[PDB]
Amino acid sequence: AFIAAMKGKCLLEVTGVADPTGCGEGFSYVKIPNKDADLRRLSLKNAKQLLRKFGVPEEEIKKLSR
DNA sequence: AGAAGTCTGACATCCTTACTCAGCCAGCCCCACACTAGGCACTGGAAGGTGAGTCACTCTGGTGAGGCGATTGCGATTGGGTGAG
Repeated sequence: AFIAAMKGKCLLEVTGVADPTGCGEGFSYVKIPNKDADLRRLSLKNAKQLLRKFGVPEEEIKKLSR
């Protein structure tokens, strides 16, 4: 698994059971493959006011991307 | 004492009624178009509302690719049997 990952054949799940620590420290070398109706009726403006009400940050409110 | 501006007083004409019978107009009555100006109606234009179509986004379905994974095939190793010394 590790030598195949070094050639770029495949990837390795770095968290797994092959982990020699048994905790989150250390890697595991085993192969993984490399491979609304009423919401549309919010009619942008009221959805903007709803995002203001929930506490969504002003950047997302500002974008104005319906 | 001489002129002046009225002033009662003593006449002088053409109103009346009036025929009459002329020939021609002026002044009213009773309307004829006739006519002007604006009320009513019609037409046109503008505005507003509704309906339809299009655009964008999201969801669902279909197709493709992968995917891992089992199954099959091949190769290698081990064991057993037979033959030879």
